[PDB]
Amino acid sequence: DTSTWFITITSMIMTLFILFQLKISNYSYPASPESIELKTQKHSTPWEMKWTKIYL
Amino acid sequence: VAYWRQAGLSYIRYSQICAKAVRDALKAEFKANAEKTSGSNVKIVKVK
Amino acid sequence: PPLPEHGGKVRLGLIPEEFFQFLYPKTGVTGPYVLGTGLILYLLSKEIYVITAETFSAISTIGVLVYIVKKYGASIGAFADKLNEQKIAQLEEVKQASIKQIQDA
Amino acid sequence: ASVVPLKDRRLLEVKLGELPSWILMRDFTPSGIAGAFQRGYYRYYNKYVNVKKGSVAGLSMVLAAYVVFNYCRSYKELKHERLRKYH
Amino acid sequence: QFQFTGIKKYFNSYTLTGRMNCVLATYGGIALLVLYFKLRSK
Amino acid sequence: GQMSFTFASPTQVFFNGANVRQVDVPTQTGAFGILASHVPTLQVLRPGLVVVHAEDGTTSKYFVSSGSVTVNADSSVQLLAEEAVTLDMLDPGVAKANLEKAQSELLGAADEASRAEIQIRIEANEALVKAL
Amino acid sequence: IDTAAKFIGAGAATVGVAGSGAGIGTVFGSMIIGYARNPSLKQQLFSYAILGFALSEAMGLFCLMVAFLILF
Amino acid sequence: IDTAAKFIGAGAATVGVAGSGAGIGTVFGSMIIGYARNPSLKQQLFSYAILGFALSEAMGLFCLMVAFLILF
Amino acid sequence: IDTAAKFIGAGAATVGVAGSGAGIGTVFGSMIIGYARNPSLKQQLFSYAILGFALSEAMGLFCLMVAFLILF
Amino acid sequence: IDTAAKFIGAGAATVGVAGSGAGIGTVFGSMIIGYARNPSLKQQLFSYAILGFALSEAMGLFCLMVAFLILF
Amino acid sequence: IDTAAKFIGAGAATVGVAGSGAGIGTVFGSMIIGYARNPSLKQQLFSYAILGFALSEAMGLFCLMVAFLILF
Amino acid sequence: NENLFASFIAPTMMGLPIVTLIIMFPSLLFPTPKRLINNRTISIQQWLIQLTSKQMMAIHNQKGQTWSLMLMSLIMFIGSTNILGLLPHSFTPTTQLSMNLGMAIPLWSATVFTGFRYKTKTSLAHFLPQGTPALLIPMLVIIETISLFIQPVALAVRLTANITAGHLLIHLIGGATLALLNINTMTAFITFTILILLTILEFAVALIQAYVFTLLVSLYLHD
Repeated sequence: DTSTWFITITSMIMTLFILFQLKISNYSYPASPESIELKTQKHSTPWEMKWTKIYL
Repeated sequence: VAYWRQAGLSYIRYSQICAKAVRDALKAEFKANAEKTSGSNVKIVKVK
Repeated sequence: PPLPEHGGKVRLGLIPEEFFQFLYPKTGVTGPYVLGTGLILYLLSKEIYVITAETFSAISTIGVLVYIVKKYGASIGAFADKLNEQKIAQLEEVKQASIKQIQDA
Repeated sequence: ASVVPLKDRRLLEVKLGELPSWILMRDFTPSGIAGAFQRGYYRYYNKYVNVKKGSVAGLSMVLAAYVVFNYCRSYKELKHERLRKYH
Repeated sequence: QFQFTGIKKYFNSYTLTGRMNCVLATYGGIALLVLYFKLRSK
Repeated sequence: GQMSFTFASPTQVFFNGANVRQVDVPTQTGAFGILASHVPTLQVLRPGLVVVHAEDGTTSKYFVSSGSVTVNADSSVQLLAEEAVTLDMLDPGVAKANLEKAQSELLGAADEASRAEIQIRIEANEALVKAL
Repeated sequence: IDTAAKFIGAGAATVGVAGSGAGIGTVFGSMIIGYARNPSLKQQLFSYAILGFALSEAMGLFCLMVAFLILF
Repeated sequence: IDTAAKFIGAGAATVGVAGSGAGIGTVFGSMIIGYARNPSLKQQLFSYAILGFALSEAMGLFCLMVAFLILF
Repeated sequence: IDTAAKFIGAGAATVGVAGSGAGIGTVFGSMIIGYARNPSLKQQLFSYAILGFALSEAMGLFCLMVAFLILF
Repeated sequence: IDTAAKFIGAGAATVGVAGSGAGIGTVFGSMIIGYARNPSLKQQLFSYAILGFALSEAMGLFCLMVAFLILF
Repeated sequence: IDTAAKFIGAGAATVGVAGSGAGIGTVFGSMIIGYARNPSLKQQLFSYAILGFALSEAMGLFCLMVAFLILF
Repeated sequence: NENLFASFIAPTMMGLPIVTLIIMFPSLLFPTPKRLINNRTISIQQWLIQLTSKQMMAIHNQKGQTWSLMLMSLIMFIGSTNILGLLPHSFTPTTQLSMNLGMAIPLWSATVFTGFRYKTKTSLAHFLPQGTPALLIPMLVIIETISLFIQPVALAVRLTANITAGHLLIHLIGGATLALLNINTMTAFITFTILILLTILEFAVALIQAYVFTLLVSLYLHD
């Protein structure tokens, strides 16, 4: 109850923070998916500008 | 009381600036109606 | 509150008939039920062994988890909704990607 | 014995909740779309019917296992039983 | 061993300040001493 | 109930004698809601949006600049505003750029009242973006 | 010594149940300053008071069982 | 001898809850005058009523934690 | 007699939280009304209540630490 | 029995720090309601809370130092 | 036995300074919402602040002189 | 003299069985998928993170955002290990005061050594609040430093003391039902008090916001 002596649990808590940093590290953010559509637009526009400079 | 108070301003001088910013955030279509009101035409004549 | 005490008492007249119609479903199992009476003994023998204690708060932490099964039939839409919302973005993206590539050629 | 307990959870996941995607598992993913929840259903009475996309019988079996596993440790302390059986 | 290189880029980033359990070890190890001492004097 | 809501620009008129049960106005010294029998006051406005809730299913999202709200003794209000535009006439893209340029001149203001003029300008563009 | 010990643990517990009277002074009292700004009366305004009135009394009738828990 | 001291140390421990019997009386009386000004209750104004309630009952009930330990 | 006076010794010092037990009700009843008037909570107007809560729940468990150090 | 009064005396003497509990719950909540109406915090608004915090704190730790000096 | 009644009442008196700790909080709290509207600070705001501070002290300090009177 | 309550005298036991199994067990409640579309039970776990990762991100807005990917692991562990224990005979590791003194101090002292490796002067020159008046320099810097070292004790003891305080009212209000072989009308009202109190004891999720957040404020203020 008023328990005692403490040599227990606290060494078994930091092994747990090797688990939770393994699972939650492999998550996906919805926002990152909206960023890859932006750089694809500017690249072909500059490639068309490279084709416009191939005209001009 | 605010920062425009206690520094020597008037509420018209407040209302001129905050309404001018709305006429700058408008598009190209509704810019003529910001040119329409645009009430800077009255001249100032004081005898001294 | 005069109207609210009858509102549970009208539910008391409602739950006694809904328990009666549920008692009619067991009357349809007067002959054909061979499932529960195989396993109703182990919960009658172990309850004759040890299982009584200060754990009437065992049911109330299992009773509240029944009320959330009600809203879980709406959690299928939110869960379902998340999948559909997720699905629309890729569809928009492929179409968007496709038009740009073809017209640049 | 490590490949023995690891092949217990990978059997009690991919059957009764929830059999994921990543093709080489694509039709294995829709195998959970019908689900074995119809197989998991018949234990309670009928009432936990909401298991369609928030699956109760997938989750509520582990938590029913973790209760009766912790009933064993408490049994020594709260004995209380006479020289008989209960009602 | 692969419970390391998944999170090894994370460790030497923040364990420079986060892995200071020595103060926990010293405040733990001293907390061991008073309880063995009170049972010694009973 | 038994209210009167009037909403007029200098050049145009939105509402005349047609009240709908709830008006949300951004006051200079806070904010309020009109409960159609509100205790009457004489307040003046800050830059912020007015969302009049029509009966009519839905709301009406206007955006005033500087005006005057006079709720009076009988249940009737008179909200008059100078630049009362809707949302779709504004562009968000020009409103993002106008903020930090007025913050750049804020340190570069030598006088005490000219700097106070700059503090007026950054407040109006701050309510511009967050309303969008 | 038995009836001596019981009663002065019981009276000194009932002090805490008028410790929640000073809250419903604010709950029932701050309805006044809200009602005068806006008369939307039979809305959630009076009903938010009942969420105040019976939750603050729920700390009032909290300790009163604990006093009778040490009566016996 | 300490049988009474079991009681009054528990009997005095209970009146430390008498703060939070009034402390939630503030946060529900102070919500209706935050609501009658601005009827947007489904926004974060009601969400600050419960977190203010829960953080006050967190300092409410654990004063009764020291009450039972002196008893049991 | 050393044990018995400790039993009432921690009973009087339990109620030191009763100041923080309702002082946390006021400051979380004053951001219900400061977010109602001006919705700008995401700046200083929320971090001035948790900083209000840290420097006021520093004094709730401050006194129960003494009621422990008088017990054992 | 002389040490028996040394323990119960600091039992009620640390109740005086609870007065710096509920008295600090206002002056940190009044910098909420009076900040939104006038954003000038880096001027003497925050500085009259730190004076309002510290000199309200000085009557908190003074009634702590009685409980040390009564015991030793 | 004479030291038994002396060492309780010296702690029993200094709970009287807790109430001064409450009333001193509002005086630096209402001046926050008092000055926030009206920046006329160097005039009689602060002069009414210091008088309000040193008058609540004299209902807290006056018990403290009586508190040391019990010991001697 | 109508309704006489009863009580039962029995020791309330926070025993210590084999813990290192019980700690690992709320890790395997959360799976992680290597797929694009997931399977509608991780997908409402994956959404629940992307809410409260957008509230411990917004305040900081620095290059101290690297720290914040850990702080959402800290919320799921004591978010779970406080919610598992509401079951009939389960055991919570955050009941014992041991590990919480190992959750505060390796995290709290990871904050004061964060600015002391980069700023080295103005981190604890935050002890200087304002445009210094004369009569209260020593009355200040003995106060604002005694309310600094309270913070690790202020952070751990607020968690252990109210979590276990939930468990005793679960037992004692619950145990008074069992020993109520007197008049049977009042048995239901004590039972109805329980099933309200178990709803209040899902503020064990609400008390993890008040552990990660006052760790952010104790990180944002120093850095």
